Amino acid sequence: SRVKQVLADIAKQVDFWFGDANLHKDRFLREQIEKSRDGYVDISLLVSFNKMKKLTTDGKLIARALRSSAVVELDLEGTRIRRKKPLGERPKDEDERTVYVELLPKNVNHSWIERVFGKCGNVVYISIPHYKSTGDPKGFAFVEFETKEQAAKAIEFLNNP
RNA sequence: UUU
Repeated sequence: SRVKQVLADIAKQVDFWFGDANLHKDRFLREQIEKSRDGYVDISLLVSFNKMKKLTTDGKLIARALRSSAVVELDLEGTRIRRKKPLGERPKDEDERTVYVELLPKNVNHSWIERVFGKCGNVVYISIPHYKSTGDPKGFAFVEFETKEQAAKAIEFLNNP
């Protein structure tokens, strides 16, 4: 079903925005959870994000998508989401798992990098840096992989065609 | 702002 997939895609993005890797990088969301201290950010906040906007504007639907989720739980009324497992120390191994890659224009987005790099391991985080002042792509990307073993399977593709 |  088309709904089946929309529901699967809300859950894959929210299981990301709260997922270890993204939480360690982006500060804004990390500011929201700490600046409440009870955990729990409103699903209101999530509807305001550009990647959520593309899927749904209804929050009750988001609550449905997160019933089955390893991370992120809801509490009494399907209005707020907390991590469900606490976030601690930022992993020092990060650098050994991340991979520098020089890309072809124009910015080629997350959808092209996930495609080519999924072939050698579960892609945890992608970073396409843009210059402050002018939102211009710096020509590169940073692809984090879970397992330093998957990381090498990509620097192997650095030598292959 | 994959806030």
